[PDB]
Amino acid sequence: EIPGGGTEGYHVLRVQENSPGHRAGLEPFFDFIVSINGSRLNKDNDTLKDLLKANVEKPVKMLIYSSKTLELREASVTPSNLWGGQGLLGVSIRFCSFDGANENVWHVLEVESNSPAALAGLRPHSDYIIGADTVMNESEDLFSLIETHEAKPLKLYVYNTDTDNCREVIITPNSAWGGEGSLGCGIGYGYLHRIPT
Amino acid sequence: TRYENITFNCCNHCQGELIAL
Ligand SMILES: [Zn+2]
Repeated sequence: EIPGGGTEGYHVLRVQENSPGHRAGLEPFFDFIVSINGSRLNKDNDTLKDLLKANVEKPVKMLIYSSKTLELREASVTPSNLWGGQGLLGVSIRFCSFDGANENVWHVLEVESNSPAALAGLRPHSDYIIGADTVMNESEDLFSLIETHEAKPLKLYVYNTDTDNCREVIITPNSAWGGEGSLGCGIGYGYLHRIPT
Repeated sequence: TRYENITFNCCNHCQGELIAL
């Protein structure tokens, strides 16, 4: 149900709390803006910015694809400069495309007491690692990143199903932690280990 | 643990420049 087709759109990467984007329920990392007021956003150009500007204090209708739910939804958003912060929406985006987006996640399984994972605040079963400050586009890439950060702090971005929020954690892999490996938690990857739909 | 106003710039498909709107 995307008029115009294609998988291009604007990947929402930041949503400031209490912004018009936040009030509309835009979710960082998972949401892709695919149209605004029925205009398909399938090109990297100024259409989105200009339509927001033309509609300051006027509700607009966005069509959004979520890589969390794998569904399209419509959201009403009111661009405004009266909410206290900077920008009409209070979001940051990059032109992108949503096909494959839901696959690059790593499911936190059991977490051992006193492990590097425990210390970082990783939560068994409900946490999903969604990325880091370097590219990870294959199953083994989180494990490679962990290897390359032996005894070094590593920033991970993490979604939690219970709070339904994303956060940043810092983990320091450590092969001398006392138990197996450098992490001390299980990690799942693949169709059984994606964010519950 | 950081939780606020985070930019999750960790997508390998993103092509365009990072824009604040
Ligand atoms: Zn992206």
